Amino acid sequence: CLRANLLVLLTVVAVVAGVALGLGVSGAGGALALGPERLSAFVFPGELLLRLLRMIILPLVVCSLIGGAASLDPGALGRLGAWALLFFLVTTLLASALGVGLALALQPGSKEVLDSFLDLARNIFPSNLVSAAFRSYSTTYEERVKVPVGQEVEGMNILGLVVFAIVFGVALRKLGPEGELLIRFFNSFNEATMVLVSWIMWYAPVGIMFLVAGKIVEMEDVGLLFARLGKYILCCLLGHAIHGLLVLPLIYFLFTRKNPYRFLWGIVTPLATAFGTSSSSATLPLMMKCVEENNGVAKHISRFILPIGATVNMDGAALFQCVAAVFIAQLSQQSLDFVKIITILVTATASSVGAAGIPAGGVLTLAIILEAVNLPVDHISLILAVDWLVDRSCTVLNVEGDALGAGLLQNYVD
Ligand SMILES: NC(=O)CC[C@H](N)C(=O)O
Ligand code: NA
Ligand code: NA
Ligand code: NA
Repeated sequence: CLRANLLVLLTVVAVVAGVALGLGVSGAGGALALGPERLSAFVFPGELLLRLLRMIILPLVVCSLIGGAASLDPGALGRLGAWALLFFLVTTLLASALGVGLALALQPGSKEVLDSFLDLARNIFPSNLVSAAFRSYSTTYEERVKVPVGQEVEGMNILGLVVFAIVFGVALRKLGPEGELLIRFFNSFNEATMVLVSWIMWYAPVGIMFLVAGKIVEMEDVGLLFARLGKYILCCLLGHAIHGLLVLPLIYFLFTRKNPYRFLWGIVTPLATAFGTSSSSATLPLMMKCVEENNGVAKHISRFILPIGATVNMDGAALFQCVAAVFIAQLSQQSLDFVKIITILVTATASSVGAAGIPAGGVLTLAIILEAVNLPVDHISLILAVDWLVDRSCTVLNVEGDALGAGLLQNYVD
């Protein structure tokens, strides 16, 4: 059909065929018939796609952000970043409010908060760049009265690398003629990483198919999960659909006076990749590639906004956290007042920034949100029963706001 629409069709067909294949395998026995020896082989292609996507996050993010920050005047870059941060904050607040409202209407029913925010601040300013390339600071507790002791756990410190890349790009821009060589070096490295991303996009349909097939094979008795948490799943999915098809497109159309669904058509493939992988960081390379090629977004604007948006802007995470918090409060028959709603919204918005963009990443912040609202923590056990689905529906939105943000900021630049 094309070289950019054929990929979209192949990815959609891959998602549909993965769902069909997973249902067929589950009907034929699923995990019991296959066993771990065959389940590992069955789900391996999706793991391979995830590994390929994760391998290119660090060079792509670092080089793209250094080039983007070094390609703009410090005042212009500061204004663009302030506007992007305001847009991200407003969209996250809207997502949280929508989630709380839908949870209140449809009625579906550890680490300290300060330590979590201190860990976020520590991750913003990493103590080592090489270590931050594969580790993140995390605080555990010891019984010396609990005392917080921090150490580096596995997991790429994307936020610290983003901050360092931005400040290094600003420094390169301030250098002048002396930094032009490094700007060229990082631009060339990012171009090569884009070539690798374009190659990986062709394997992406197979990986997505096997990812969704294995995901719906592993968690068997899906009908029982629906019979248990239908209202909660409906609240989460309806909130994500409203935010990604009604609220964010309305904002895009109001600010740019352009069709937002044509914008979403060009990023359908990274959206399906996000759904398959349930991680914004891994689908970020495909997001940048599709935004730059399929959409008329500027190279520097995309390379600057999309990594920051992937790290920080998470509408789906905030929406899921708010819906889960209200659902757990309803399960405990805990009445929620106006102040309770406000603190729920604020905590969800703050935690969405600190999310690491990895599968099952909202559950970690859910506990801190419930602690802030003094809601019980045991009921999170129910969420993990269906989180594997809900998180996926989050990731789509978590990237969908970023791209629509960039395309919005493009109109601001033009
Ligand atoms: N529930 C969530 O949104 C957690 C983060 C999600 N896995 C992402 O990468 O966007
Ligand atoms: Na947002
Ligand atoms: Na994001
Ligand atoms: Na985040």
